[PDB]
Amino acid sequence: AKTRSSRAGLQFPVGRVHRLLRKGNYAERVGAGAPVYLAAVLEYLTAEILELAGNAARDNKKTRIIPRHLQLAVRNDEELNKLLGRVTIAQGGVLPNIQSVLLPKK
Amino acid sequence: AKTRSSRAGLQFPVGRVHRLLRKGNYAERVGAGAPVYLAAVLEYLTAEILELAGNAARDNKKTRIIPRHLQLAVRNDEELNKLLGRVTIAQGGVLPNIQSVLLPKK
Amino acid sequence: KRHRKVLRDNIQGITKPAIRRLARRGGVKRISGLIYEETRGVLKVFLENVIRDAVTYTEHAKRKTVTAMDVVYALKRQGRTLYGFGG
Amino acid sequence: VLRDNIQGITKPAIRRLARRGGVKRISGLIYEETRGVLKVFLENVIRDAVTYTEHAKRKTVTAMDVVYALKRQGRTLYGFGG
Amino acid sequence: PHRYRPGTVALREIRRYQKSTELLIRKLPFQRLVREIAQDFKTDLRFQSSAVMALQEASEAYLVALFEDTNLCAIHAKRVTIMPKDIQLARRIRGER
Amino acid sequence: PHRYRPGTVALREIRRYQKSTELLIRKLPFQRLVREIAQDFKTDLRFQSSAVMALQEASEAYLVALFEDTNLCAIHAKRVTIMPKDIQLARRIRGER
Amino acid sequence: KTRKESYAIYVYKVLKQVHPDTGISSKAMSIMNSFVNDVFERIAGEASRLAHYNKRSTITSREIQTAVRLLLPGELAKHAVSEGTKAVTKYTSAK
Amino acid sequence: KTRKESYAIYVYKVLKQVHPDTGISSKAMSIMNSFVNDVFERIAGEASRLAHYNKRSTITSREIQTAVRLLLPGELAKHAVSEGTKAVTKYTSAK
DNA sequence: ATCAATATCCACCTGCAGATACTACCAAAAGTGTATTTGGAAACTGCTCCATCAAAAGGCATGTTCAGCTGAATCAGCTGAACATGCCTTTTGATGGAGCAGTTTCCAAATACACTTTTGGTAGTATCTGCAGGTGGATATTGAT
DNA sequence: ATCAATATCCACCTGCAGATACTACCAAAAGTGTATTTGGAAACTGCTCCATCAAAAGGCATGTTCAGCTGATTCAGCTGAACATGCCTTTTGATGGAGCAGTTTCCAAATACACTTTTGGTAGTATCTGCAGGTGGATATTGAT
Ligand SMILES: [Mn+2]
Ligand SMILES: [Mn+2]
Ligand SMILES: [Mn+2]
Ligand SMILES: [Mn+2]
Ligand SMILES: [Mn+2]
Ligand SMILES: [Mn+2]
Ligand SMILES: [Mn+2]
Ligand SMILES: [Mn+2]
Ligand SMILES: [Mn+2]
Ligand SMILES: [Mn+2]
Ligand SMILES: [Mn+2]
Repeated sequence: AKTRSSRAGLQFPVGRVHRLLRKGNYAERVGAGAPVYLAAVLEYLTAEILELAGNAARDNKKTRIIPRHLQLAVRNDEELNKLLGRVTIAQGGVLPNIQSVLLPKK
Repeated sequence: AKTRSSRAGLQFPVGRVHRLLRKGNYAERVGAGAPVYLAAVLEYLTAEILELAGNAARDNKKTRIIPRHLQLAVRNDEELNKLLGRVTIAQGGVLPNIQSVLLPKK
Repeated sequence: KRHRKVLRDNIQGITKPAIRRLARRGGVKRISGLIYEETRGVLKVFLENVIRDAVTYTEHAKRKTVTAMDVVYALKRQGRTLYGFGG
Repeated sequence: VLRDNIQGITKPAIRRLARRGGVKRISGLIYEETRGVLKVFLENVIRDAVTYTEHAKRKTVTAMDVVYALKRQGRTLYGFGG
Repeated sequence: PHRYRPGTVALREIRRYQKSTELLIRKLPFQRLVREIAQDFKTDLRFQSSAVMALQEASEAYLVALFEDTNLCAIHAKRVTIMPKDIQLARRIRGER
Repeated sequence: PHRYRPGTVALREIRRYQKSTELLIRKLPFQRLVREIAQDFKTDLRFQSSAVMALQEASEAYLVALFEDTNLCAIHAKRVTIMPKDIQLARRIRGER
Repeated sequence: KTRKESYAIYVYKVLKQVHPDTGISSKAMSIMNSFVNDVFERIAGEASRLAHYNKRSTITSREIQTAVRLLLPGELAKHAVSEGTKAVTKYTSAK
Repeated sequence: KTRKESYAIYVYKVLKQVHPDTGISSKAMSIMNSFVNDVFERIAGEASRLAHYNKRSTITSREIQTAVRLLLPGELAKHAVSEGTKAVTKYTSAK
């Protein structure tokens, strides 16, 4: 007895995702290949962000990922930024950016 | 045999609305009231726009409602405008509005 | 229950330095005298819209308690989706 | 006399559009900026419509494909079905 | 010989195009561009005639509305002439940039 | 006695606040405001403390973002001081008004 | 061939109740049919999420009502709520 | 004392693969969970609509894929689609 | 360019909250294995409606001229930043209790067929009319003197 | 001011593209009636976490001073608006044929359904660790001169 996750060689819970597609009322029938593709996309996406957030945490000499590191990860990456263009990350703050004309002298 | 539209006192089709709720995957089950209620709400708003679009036709010396009249109806009404805030009405055009500072110095 | 204090003019608890601090995070260098009243004005519209929807979910669920979920869904409705609170 | 397709979106055409938006005076550089903005508008919408077309296994983009593309771009259109 | 002053016809025009609802881009040049952009996404496409109509209506609605915001930004800088930095500002604030 | 010139401490504060992620409004005052407003929709409500926090995180993210847009409108007007006409313009373009 | 359902006839019915001498052109009707579809989906959409959030299997008139209150602005909500409460009554109190 | 599912253990597994020596705070994990639920809901929604638009009563790997292409920008779509195909293929041959 | 105040940097150093570690239990997942129905892919094709193009049509590309708009420059006035000063209001940690939410019980309400009547959509054919353009002439607006 | 050029308003006229009236039709809703299942209100109550209060801890309110920003003023030069029209692109309408959509067919994969095994969540309890917040002290930074 192998989990459907391992049959597809995934960490993300295929069984679980299959279940939530049914309980979520998305269509009359859910195909057996739909939660497999979905569990994959979900895993790809979270690896993408965790890779980036990890780097931010290293660039700050920290060992633990905090919400600030997710914020930096998402906002410094053109595509995550857009995917989450309308999302607020609690306790992420903002990117350092000061407009040119606000700086002193010339 | 008496229709549910007639029972409710409505022009809008309770039967159809009912069917669209089940076949639309909104919930496992749909109560007997909900299609009556929704049908009434839809008829209501149809009437509100038509009321106003009729008036706009009269103002312009015309008997047939065209899209211009629906446009004028909606964007001249604070509330319909908000509900349709992110909607485009094909063949609507815009409200006559010129910024005062653009007007010739009298 | 005996007595419950009357809540009035709490918008002024949003102080001048707090607003200035938010301006700073938003990259702002100089602030006109009248920003503070405008900002309070704007904050109140924002909160009224989110609280109205959240309170609506609360009443719908038949609760006297506004939950984090009530707020998170209110936010989602208005296109201001918030991560990190169960939602 | 050859000519780029985007340039078929002419100055007097852009001028009318601005005019309906209530604009009195227009800098000469606006015409190229407008064409750029239109190109980006259309790319995003057609990208999605086409995606809908392919899914349906058709070779014709339908009014509905476009209507649905517009809906998901937050730019809902009334008058063409659905 | 007769000559209307600058802006006089501009105003006359604003008034005319705000009264009416017709599409203000010529259909064929618009259609070609639609086809050219689509060709990058999928080859040998055909187009329902109303499909192009829809795109035209939406594009013109979009551009007319952006010209309104643009114009507001122009007037915020105490000008009456719209400029690319105004379009830039409007889009940036709309979250398109 | 030593004096920093107008603008200097301000840039020091920009860098300071843009670097941190803590909430900038005092908790209690913000909570009372939430209750006063909620109360006016419906008497006898209670709040999970994380409800109040969720509202605080959303509000502060909204205002910081609005101030940025507001900052851009002022600079477009060739000023460096943000004014109510700037906040109004940013809110109009965003379609909140 | 294949049947194409529209709200046109019921839109026309309501027009006559309200402006009995006023006509509507096609494009106008087409927009009105979009409008009726748009609002159905938004009201049914929100009702749908309401039930889910509350761990419920059923969309009832209570869900439609709250949905209406979330979606419609102030004065539009009030009249809509009452119009729909009136119809549920009229439908109940009738053999 | 009802059970509340999260994606935490799954998120943490994946964290270990990419940065073996980095931990995640629970607030950051809360944000990740919100993120997984968010994206799930958005893809399923696109899929849901998609199927309805084409008169289909079944959501298959083929609807999920279009939804992914509709939802994600450019370079993430390209990769998500690969990762998706690969898993379904590997799954198809593995029973 | 040099000096003196005060912010800033960073690498090192204990308290400790929150993170990570097991141990056991377990209810609900998740799986496995038949029995049974069907969605929609496949394949064939009718007939709209789409791309192409000819002739008919009507908008735009063109270069010149100069009105008035923009951007540069100057500057008086006063608004807003910095800072010192005096002290109120928030933050924090501890506690009875209100209402959330966990479990159980049961009927009003929903589903599920099946069978009967109806209606809304289509389509043929005919008939009908509101109003876009057209004309004609008065009157109002704009610009020249 | 008055005056002439030209746009704009309005009244009336009329062909025709698109609204409307009518009949025939049928498949597909829609409704009615009979047999069954269940979702969720209600009624009880464990037990988390909300409102509430007291003491501790730190940011806010205020006034004074003046640096430098904003808004007002002037002005020259550069830039777009206005300008007539026949070349050439677009519009129109007519016609083959590509492909959308209608129908039929049949099976790979869908649902259902029953017992079997696995597991993710939590609960009671225990030790470990990353870093916040403190410290001093060597390296900028700013603004007076
Ligand atoms: Mn009150
Ligand atoms: Mn079948
Ligand atoms: Mn109690
Ligand atoms: Mn009939
Ligand atoms: Mn006319
Ligand atoms: Mn039950
Ligand atoms: Mn004092
Ligand atoms: Mn000059
Ligand atoms: Mn063929
Ligand atoms: Mn386990
Ligand atoms: Mn530190």
